[PDB]
Amino acid sequence: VETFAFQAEIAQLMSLIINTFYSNKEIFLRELISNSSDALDKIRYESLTDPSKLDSGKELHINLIPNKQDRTLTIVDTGIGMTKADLINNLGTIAKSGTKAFMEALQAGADISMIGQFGVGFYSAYLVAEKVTVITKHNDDEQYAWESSAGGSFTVRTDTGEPMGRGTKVILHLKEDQTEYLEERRIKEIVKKHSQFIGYPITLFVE
Ligand SMILES: Oc1cc(O)c(-c2ccnn2-c2ccccc2Cl)cc1CCc1ccccn1
Repeated sequence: VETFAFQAEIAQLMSLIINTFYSNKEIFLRELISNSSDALDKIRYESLTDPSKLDSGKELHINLIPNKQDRTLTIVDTGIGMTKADLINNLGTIAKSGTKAFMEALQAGADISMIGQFGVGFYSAYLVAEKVTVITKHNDDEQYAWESSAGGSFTVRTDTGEPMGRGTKVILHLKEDQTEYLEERRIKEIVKKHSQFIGYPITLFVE
């Protein structure tokens, strides 16, 4: 297991998301589904010129998996996935500029719901989760697990769990008072409200 420090700006963003009083928490789901849709667009585009890029799985979809026993909500996609360099370097490099622009917009009067317009929508997961585990597999790299409970650090390890083929799985270890996001009617409501026109099948699993 390797432990990394978040850049000061991203740690500041995470503390802002965790500490700010903001009731409209449900937008986290739209942000994660939007990320999945973008990663699926990327592999679809690449497969147009190289069909072998789909040897790791032809199906392009998103699954929403609630688990009341584990108190987790998992967002699974079969998108392009992320390499180790994405998890350690590339996400952070992109997030620094996005965070700065988002911070400036917030001071000017914008609200947390607009986070996605700054390319840092993933961190809205901390509105509802105490810990987030991200399992990912890119065609050019091994399967990895990124994890953070915030507090200024994240970990990266090789994942020896069930191999996924290709894509990204975001596991939200929900806060005790945010279990409404495990309810079927609540998730259906949020998907219909914010993610009605996503160009990939969204399957909401039942418990
Ligand atoms: O929820 C996700 C789902 C995904 O499929 C992917 C993904 C795979 C390949 N590209 N891509 C992508 C899609 C849209 C926007 C950015 C990206 Cl990198 C990424 C994230 C969030 C990743 C994340 C983890 C920790 C800290 C910050 N960010």
